[PDB]
Amino acid sequence: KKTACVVGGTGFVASLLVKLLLQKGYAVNTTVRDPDNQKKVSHLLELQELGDLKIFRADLTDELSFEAPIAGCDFVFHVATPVHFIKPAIQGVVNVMKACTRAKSVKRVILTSSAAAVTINQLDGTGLVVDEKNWTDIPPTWGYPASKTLAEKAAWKFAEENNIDLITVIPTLMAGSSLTSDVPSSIGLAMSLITGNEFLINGMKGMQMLSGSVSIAHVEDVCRAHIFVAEKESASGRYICCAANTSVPELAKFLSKRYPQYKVPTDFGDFPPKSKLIISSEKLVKEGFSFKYGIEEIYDESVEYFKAKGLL
Ligand SMILES: [Cl-]
Repeated sequence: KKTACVVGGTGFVASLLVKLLLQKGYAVNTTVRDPDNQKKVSHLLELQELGDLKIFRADLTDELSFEAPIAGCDFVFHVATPVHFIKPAIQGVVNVMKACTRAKSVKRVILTSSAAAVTINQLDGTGLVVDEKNWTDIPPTWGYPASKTLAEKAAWKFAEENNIDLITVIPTLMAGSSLTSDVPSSIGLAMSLITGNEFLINGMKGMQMLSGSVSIAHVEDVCRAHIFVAEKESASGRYICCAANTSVPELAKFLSKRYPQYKVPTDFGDFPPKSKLIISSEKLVKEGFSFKYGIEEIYDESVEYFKAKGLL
């Protein structure tokens, strides 16, 4: 039986990964900052039924915290840029990876890092000063998916210097459903054209602009891609993971028609109807990975998830 460590198992990407590794027959160790917070870890507890799951207290600042959950594991998965519901992240990454240098069992470290995820978190912010023209004439920084965060740049140099086999996976706007109690922000952004939430619609516009694109994947495709590049020995480097590319206005038309039951706005004025960028997942697809979910499917599950959360 093989063992994998997933850091920060209460996250959106990380909890689903734990689940999928359990179903694939891995034993899984996961770390949470405080396991006694029973509301926070409830979904992890539920995963114990699926198999050999062990939950360790560990802290990203610490770096002696990681020796125990990582002991005996073949793979260590860490999400650097988790989705909400910089110097900390850089430091977490080096710290997990330092621990990994001492654990001779570790075959590969798999890091989740997206400059887009940082922008997505910031786009759904607080204290935004809104006026009469602000709300149309659209703080968040640039989130081009192909850009390397400093966290990521750190990992590659550390890996280069310490003979660690590192792979990075680069997701963009993730939707579908979550195992977490709170709704991840990414799903809110994605589902804004359906809820009609103008604030998060403005978010999606901001993303087209600051990310150069409106690209999307089901979180479950993103998690399977992590397991795939872990297991496939000749895999290397970085892997962008997204299923579909679009623009907000092109997307809104698509969803208008697929979901006539909902008041989907289609008139965007002179807002750019083509994005500057198309984000390609061809490298991942050529390694042998197939996406199980297309845009139709990403939205159905998200809709059903939003219903059950009483948001539709
Ligand atoms: Cl996440």
